[PDB]
Amino acid sequence: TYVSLADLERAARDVLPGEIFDFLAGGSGTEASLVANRTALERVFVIPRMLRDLTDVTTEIDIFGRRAALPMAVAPVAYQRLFHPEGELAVARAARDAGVPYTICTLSSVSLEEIAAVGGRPWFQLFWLRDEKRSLDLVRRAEDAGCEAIVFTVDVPWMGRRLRDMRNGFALPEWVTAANFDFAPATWESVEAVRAHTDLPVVLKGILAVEDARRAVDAGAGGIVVSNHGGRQLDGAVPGIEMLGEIVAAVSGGCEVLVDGGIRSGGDVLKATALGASAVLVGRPVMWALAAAGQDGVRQLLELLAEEVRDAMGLAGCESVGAARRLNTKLGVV
Amino acid sequence: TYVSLADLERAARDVLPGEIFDFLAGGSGTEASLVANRTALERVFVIPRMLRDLTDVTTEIDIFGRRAALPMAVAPVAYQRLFHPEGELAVARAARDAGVPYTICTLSSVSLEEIAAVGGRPWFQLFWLRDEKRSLDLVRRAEDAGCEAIVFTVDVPWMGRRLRDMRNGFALPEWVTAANFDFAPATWESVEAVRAHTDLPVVLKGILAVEDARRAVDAGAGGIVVSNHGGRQLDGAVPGIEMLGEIVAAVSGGCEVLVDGGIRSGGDVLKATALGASAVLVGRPVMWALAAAGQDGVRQLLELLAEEVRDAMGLAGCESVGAARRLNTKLGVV
Amino acid sequence: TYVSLADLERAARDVLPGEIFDFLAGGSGTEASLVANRTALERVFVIPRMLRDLTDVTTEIDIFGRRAALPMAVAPVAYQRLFHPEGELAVARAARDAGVPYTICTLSSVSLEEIAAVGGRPWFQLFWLRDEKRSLDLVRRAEDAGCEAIVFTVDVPWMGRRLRDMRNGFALPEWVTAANFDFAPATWESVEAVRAHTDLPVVLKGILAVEDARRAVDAGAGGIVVSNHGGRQLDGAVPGIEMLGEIVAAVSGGCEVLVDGGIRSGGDVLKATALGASAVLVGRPVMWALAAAGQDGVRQLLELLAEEVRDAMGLAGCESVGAARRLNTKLGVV
Amino acid sequence: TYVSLADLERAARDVLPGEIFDFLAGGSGTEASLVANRTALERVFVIPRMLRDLTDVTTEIDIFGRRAALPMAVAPVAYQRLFHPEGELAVARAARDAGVPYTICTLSSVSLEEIAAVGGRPWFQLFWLRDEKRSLDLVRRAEDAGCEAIVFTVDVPWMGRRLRDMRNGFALPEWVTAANFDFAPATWESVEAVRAHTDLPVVLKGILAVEDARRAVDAGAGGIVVSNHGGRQLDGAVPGIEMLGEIVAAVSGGCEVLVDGGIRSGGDVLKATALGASAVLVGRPVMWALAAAGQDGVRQLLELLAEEVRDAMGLAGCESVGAARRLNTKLGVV
Ligand SMILES: Cc1cc2nc3c(=O)[nH]c(=O)nc-3n(C[C@H](O)[C@H](O)[C@H](O)COP(=O)(O)O)c2cc1C
Ligand SMILES: Cc1cc2nc3c(=O)[nH]c(=O)nc-3n(C[C@H](O)[C@H](O)[C@H](O)COP(=O)(O)O)c2cc1C
Ligand SMILES: Cc1cc2nc3c(=O)[nH]c(=O)nc-3n(C[C@H](O)[C@H](O)[C@H](O)COP(=O)(O)O)c2cc1C
Ligand SMILES: Cc1cc2nc3c(=O)[nH]c(=O)nc-3n(C[C@H](O)[C@H](O)[C@H](O)COP(=O)(O)O)c2cc1C
Ligand SMILES: O=C(O)C(=O)c1ccccc1
Ligand SMILES: O=C(O)C(=O)c1ccccc1
Ligand SMILES: O=C(O)C(=O)c1ccccc1
Ligand SMILES: O=C(O)C(=O)c1ccccc1
Ligand SMILES: O=C(O)C(=O)c1ccccc1
Ligand SMILES: O=C(O)C(=O)c1ccccc1
Ligand SMILES: O=C(O)C(=O)c1ccccc1
Ligand SMILES: O=C(O)C(=O)c1ccccc1
Repeated sequence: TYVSLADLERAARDVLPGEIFDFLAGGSGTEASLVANRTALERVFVIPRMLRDLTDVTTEIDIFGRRAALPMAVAPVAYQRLFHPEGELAVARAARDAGVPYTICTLSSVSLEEIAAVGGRPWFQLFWLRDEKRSLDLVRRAEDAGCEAIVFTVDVPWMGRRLRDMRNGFALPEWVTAANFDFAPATWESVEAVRAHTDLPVVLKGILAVEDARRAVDAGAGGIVVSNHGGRQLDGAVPGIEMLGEIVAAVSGGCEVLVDGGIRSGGDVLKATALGASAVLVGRPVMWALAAAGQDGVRQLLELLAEEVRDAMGLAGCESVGAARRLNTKLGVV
Repeated sequence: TYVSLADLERAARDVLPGEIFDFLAGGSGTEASLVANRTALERVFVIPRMLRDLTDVTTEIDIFGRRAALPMAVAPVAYQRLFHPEGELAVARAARDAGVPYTICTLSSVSLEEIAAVGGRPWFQLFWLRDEKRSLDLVRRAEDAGCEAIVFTVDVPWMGRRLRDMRNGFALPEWVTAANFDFAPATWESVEAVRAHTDLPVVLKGILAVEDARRAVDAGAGGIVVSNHGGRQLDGAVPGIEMLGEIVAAVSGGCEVLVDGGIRSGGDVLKATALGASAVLVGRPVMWALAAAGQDGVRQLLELLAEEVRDAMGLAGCESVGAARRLNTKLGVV
Repeated sequence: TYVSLADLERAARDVLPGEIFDFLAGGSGTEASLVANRTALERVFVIPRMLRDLTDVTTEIDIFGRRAALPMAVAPVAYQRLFHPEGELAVARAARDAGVPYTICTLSSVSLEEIAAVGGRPWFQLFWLRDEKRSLDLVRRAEDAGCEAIVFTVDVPWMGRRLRDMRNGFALPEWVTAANFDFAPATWESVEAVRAHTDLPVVLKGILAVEDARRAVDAGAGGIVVSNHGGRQLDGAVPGIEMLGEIVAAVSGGCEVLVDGGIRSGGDVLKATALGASAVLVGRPVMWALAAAGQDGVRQLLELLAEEVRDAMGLAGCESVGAARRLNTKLGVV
Repeated sequence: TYVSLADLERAARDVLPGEIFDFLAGGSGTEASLVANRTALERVFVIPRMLRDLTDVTTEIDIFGRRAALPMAVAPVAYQRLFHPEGELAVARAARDAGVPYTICTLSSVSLEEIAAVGGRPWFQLFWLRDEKRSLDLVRRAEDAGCEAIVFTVDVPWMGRRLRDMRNGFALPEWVTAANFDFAPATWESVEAVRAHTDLPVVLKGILAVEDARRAVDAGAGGIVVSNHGGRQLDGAVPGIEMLGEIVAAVSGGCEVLVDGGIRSGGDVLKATALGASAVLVGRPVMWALAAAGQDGVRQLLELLAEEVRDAMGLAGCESVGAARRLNTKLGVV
């Protein structure tokens, strides 16, 4: 029995080898951006509304042509077999059963076709490959397998400096591989190549500048994820939650605006929604649940988040996620 | 001998079973809103006035047609027999003797008629029941028993997620019951039903949004309590003290504006007054005093608060609570 | 050898009985205003100027018709025999020798005439007595003894709630008495009575509201001390340093504007000057020095402060205190 | 193997005598300005750009007529033989090999001619001497030896009060001397004398006021270093990083604007650049590396900083330092 996401972190910390826990937990550099993701959420307070009709409270949203049970998707996290032997299959099954989109990674430890076969209308996260032709072939594989959106990660020209991994001498165990294989930096030209190659919605993950959000809309993106990559890329990058309101105003409904980084409760989902997010991604907590108890762990996490989201929405007077987006917020201290 | 409200918390902590102390102390979720109630008060500084006539300093106010000895009432707190065998009767007797209004709860552990028989011109807190007819019958009981105001709690469509209570497996002992009995979410329609059923002032407790405060006035409320329910309802709800000034400006004398959450001294009462509150509610400290020493404990607490309020008002140059409302404040750090 | 004021606090803490140290160190209530005096100074940063002529750096000021060696006076502190057997005489001698004004207290433990006989052109602090006639007789005594200013304390209608003193059961030892004797709250009428009774400058100590500063000028005050009484009066009163800039702007050279509360270095004196203060008062540190080493201790403290003030002024490009008043500041964090 | 600058501080702390470590680490007074240099950087967050061309990322700049490999120079630090027997020669050799300017000190423990003979196009830091003639002779020596800029330190009319050094009784060992010899306060007249005596760019180090930055341009300075001297001069001086943006706007390209104080990573270099700095100086970390491992230590530090700067720039979408200067920032908390 878990009553908060923090219960799952404690359980994952028990079970995982230290170096693997550090791979999961860590950020780049001094971990300033990692810590700031939490600090930034903790400073946001919601102004709830009272006395509204709550006879049909629903946490559902429509996004990228699909109904989702919550305004949430599982974030792309590479190499999930590091955390449990069933890896991506356990997580994708739990996500499917919960009605939550699952993001299949370019660096998945089980092939994208196997994970897509689980069902649940999955998304696919793209890292740009050595050339256009191979990148587009990977997009086409994902589309052929029934993925419903391409989440193009745009904040990784290369991987950040993860000092925990350097100090630990961390490397993949021989039994964990990039199962989609037997990279070069993305540009706006890469985005255009992807957009022309698929009719699936293209979602740019890792946008923080307002003008990059605008340009994403102009480039034909169906969504963006406002994100500092969980503090794993540029150390000192602003948290996504701190740019979200400005970005939502700037795109002016031109694309879906998601956010990630440090979402650890249904209350945090509500804060994100109140700042204007269409939905959130959740990364580390899903992996804690996977490490702790496999598929059943992830199921319990998603059930817990669903109850927390419903609870927060109703206490704030919101019968729908749209209503939650119209909530006001106030910044506080600590 | 107690010289601060904090002396009473230490005494209550000694005597109470852990699970009962946690029921009393706790908040919802991560307890962010619970902590913020204190943080928010600690950031407020008063700009005192000097050299004013203090020859007849009075802490009295007129509210809901009654003189009160202090700008304070005892907050509604369910199930007071959890804290002392005399429960609500001990607290109501001490409040009566101090000239402070006592709020009788829907979930009182002694019947509202018994508590009202104590005297002291009590108020009645309403939770909306399964239907209109039963809710209105409860209002009529309170009115028939001589209650002078209906404090309609509007922030509890359901009870929040209290993780201390979940972790402790807390439940009422068999010897504590809801003595008014042998609930459904409130709406603005419920408010209207209550307003039409009684000539008593209706006070909406748990308002945080400015437009909800305005709407409360438009709905015929005689007062509101600006409140996040002591951090026990929405985790991440703004503290009432942070919304109070804006709300006072918006209602523009159209109803009484009370505040609660974290009031722990006469100095805090002064801060609330200087931000525009008509009066405060005090919850947890009253229960600490009850746990520590029964009726006499509550008497000592109210005597201590009375002396602190008088002290703070005079040091700030205020011969009346009205003068205290005209004090200016300045936000500081930590 | 002491190299900071903090060295003196450690020495005083060694020697003094605990209850006496607490009488000296403590504030009212939760000590929020006591702590805030320090916090507020620590948030202020100076923008120093470079490359100015420093060939005749002087820390002198003219104030209330007298040259002072530093922009500083010893604050009124009652009952100095609590800290050392020579009490006020030791402090007044050291102040005289340093060229710093000494404020003789109404509640001095040596008679005001004895302390004035030390020399050094002293000031006299007044508490308003039971009636006008006795109050004015005390003012006349001070004037007859050669005091040069009347520092009328206006923030003590009564003494604040000092919880350390209550918890310790603190009372004066039989060997410490109010030597000026064998009180009622001051008002603006009291100020006028004093102003009409003496041609000495009347200085109102304990002003925090801007309109009280204006009114002080209109009332014929020669100065004010912007002060929360070292956090010993209203708990939650804003620090003087936080009101100082606004007050200086409002009085627009109409009277001298001093500040006190938490001045613990020459750097802090510079901050106060840069915010517009004419001079500061220093309280607790003078008593630490007295406790630690009597007259010689106070001499060493004043020599240390003189060197720190000279150092700070020159490093900031200021050849005079007037130049220091023209420095700009910037608020920072922690 | 060092993966952060903090690894080098730990190593230096191991090896150095305590009093020498304190000479290096310490600041003046309470060390408020020392701590604030770090706090101020930690509050700055970068808004990175995505999807830009990074096929030729370069960290090079042109400054004072020379290409530098990074937007960084080694700060002037007196008496480097305190930290390692090779002192300035070890540091200058490593700087030369890394393509980073090295600032030769007036108070170098090896003669300026010997250090200049190392090569690498060095700068020379000037303290104003007892008269104009001797000061100008020192400038001429530096110029004759091939120094390329005169870094005139303008924040040291005298040295600040370093309480660690006072408490330790610190003095130079007999084997460390001011090798350029067998001082008076600088003014704007001194600056003019230097400017007329050399065609080398004159760089004023220790500017914090906006009008001093303007005046520096008007005086013919080729650059300024916005700096509080690592918190070693005025205790309470604003950090340079907090004045940098305002100063950059005010000089409006009229001179190079460098900053120092607390730069401890390539991420911090990026923050400085994004606030408008042309380049940074790095002081203490270079000495940590020197203490830890001599010339090879300094080489490793500069290689580490080069990799961190390249990493941060690319992750932020900047192919050049000019692009980094066009990044936006956002202030956060803690
Ligand atoms: C171990 C780990 C691996 C990750 N791998 C990827 C990846 O392959 N692609 C990607 O776009 N994001 C990746 N992310 C970033 C997440 O998608 C997400 O942005 C971040 O974890 C969200 O923050 P949260 O973990 O605080 O919920 C990874 C994060 C972690 C912790
Ligand atoms: C144990 C407990 C029970 C409570 N029960 C009720 C209730 O039945 N109805 C209600 O409107 N508020 C209830 N409250 C909220 C209080 O009325 C009040 O809003 C809150 O406690 C004020 O904060 P304070 O405790 O910080 O003074 C309760 C609070 C506590 C701590
Ligand atoms: C032990 C003690 C006694 C004091 N007595 C008096 C007094 O008799 N009259 C008065 O105007 N202020 C009195 N003060 C206040 C000081 O004059 C001054 O406002 C305060 O101490 C300044 O702060 P500092 O102690 O932080 O320097 C007293 C302060 C202390 C600590
Ligand atoms: C031990 C030490 C000696 C210094 N000596 C000088 C000096 O002789 N001349 C000068 O202009 N600055 C001097 N500085 C200041 C540095 O040039 C620089 O402004 C400061 O150290 C930059 O901060 P950082 O150490 O945080 O990188 C010295 C600093 C230290 C720590
Ligand atoms: O994307 C990531 O943050 C990440 O940690 C990673 C590192 C190496 C391979 C794949 C993902
Ligand atoms: O940093 C890298 O080289 C790396 O492994 C990578 C991973 C994913 C996308 C781009 C680069
Ligand atoms: O109102 C409350 O906060 C509360 O704690 C409660 C919980 C259960 C029943 C009654 C009150
Ligand atoms: O959460 C509940 O179901 C509950 O017990 C309750 C209590 C008071 C009012 C409304 C609901
Ligand atoms: O003025 C004071 O703060 C003070 O502490 C005091 C208390 C009693 C008598 C005199 C002064
Ligand atoms: O609080 C008091 O009664 C008190 O002792 C006093 C002391 C000085 C001035 C006014 C009152
Ligand atoms: O410039 C300095 O900060 C410094 O520490 C110093 C002190 C004495 C001599 C030379 C430099
Ligand atoms: O403070 C001093 O006297 C000192 O040593 C010095 C050092 C360098 C420049 C100016 C003064």
